[PDB]
Amino acid sequence: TCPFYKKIPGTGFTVDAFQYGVVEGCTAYFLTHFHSDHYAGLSKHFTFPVYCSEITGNLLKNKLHVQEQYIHPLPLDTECIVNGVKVVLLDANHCPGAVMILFYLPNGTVILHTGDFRADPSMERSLLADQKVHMLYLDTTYCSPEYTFPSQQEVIRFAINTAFEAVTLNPHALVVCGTYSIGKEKVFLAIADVLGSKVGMSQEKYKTLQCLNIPEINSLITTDMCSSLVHLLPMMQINFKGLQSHLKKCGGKYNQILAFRPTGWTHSNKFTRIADVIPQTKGNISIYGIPYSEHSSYLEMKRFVQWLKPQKIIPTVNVGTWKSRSTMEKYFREWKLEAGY
Ligand code: NI
Repeated sequence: TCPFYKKIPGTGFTVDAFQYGVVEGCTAYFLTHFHSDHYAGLSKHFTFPVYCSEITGNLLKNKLHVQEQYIHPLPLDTECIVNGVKVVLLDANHCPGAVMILFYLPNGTVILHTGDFRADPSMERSLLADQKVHMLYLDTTYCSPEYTFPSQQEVIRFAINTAFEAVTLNPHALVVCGTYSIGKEKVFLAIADVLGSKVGMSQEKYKTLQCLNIPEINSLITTDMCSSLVHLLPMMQINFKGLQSHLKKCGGKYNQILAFRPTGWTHSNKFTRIADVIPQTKGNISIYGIPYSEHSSYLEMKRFVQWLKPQKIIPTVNVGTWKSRSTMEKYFREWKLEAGY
């Protein structure tokens, strides 16, 4: 049954709560973003009202075949009413169409649900500034001090300079970028732009990208593998084996691959600065592991919560073991001591 942490007290609302069948007392289902753990259970057979961003609504319609009559898209940074309750959607700095939701409760309580987010100081100057937030439902994916990572921009700059060099040294080289769902599109679009190329990809992935309201999108992507010097493949195919195989299917247009695997965090974040990164090479194939995260580092999360000063915190990630629950509680206590709220 639907956990307490996916229900908003005093409303008929749930968030990201689609895998329990019909939730008793829910008059509206909110969806923060289009990742499968969050939308799990939604299909053409769903017949209740779903609220979400415009981008998320395009993906539900076109990828999950949710009928249009049940989809209610809302604009961002805009005061809206849903079943008698004032709400605002804000940009979550996560994947395309990902949102945080501010609910203004009839009793005067204000609740912020972050969805999945990567905290940034620009959120300290949004509509969140205007009033006191009482409860925070927090994306706690990396809530532990060992989780450090560079900025998105540092990683992108590295990937650009690395690709430009390789293809200038060898213009018959091919750049490949791993992907598995939406997110991290900036990695491949930024590289394709420095090389002055479109990005080539499968039909399925091209369709997904067409849902994301990217301006000038038709000038940036293609299914033509032969005209194109950046290709996308699934993350699991980014190994020497799978890259050699792919190279054999471009029709003798390229003789080399440089590939990127933008991953979350792994054990080599503690030591290696982005400037120190070197690839694994086998013959005419090179693979770079780059830590491109769409979730808050420990320090980014701590700063955000210390600025916001919520009266109560409810975690939404790593909540299934008592050990994680207990550990996260200890960090929230500390954060509250040190900042005095
Ligand atoms: Ni996500």
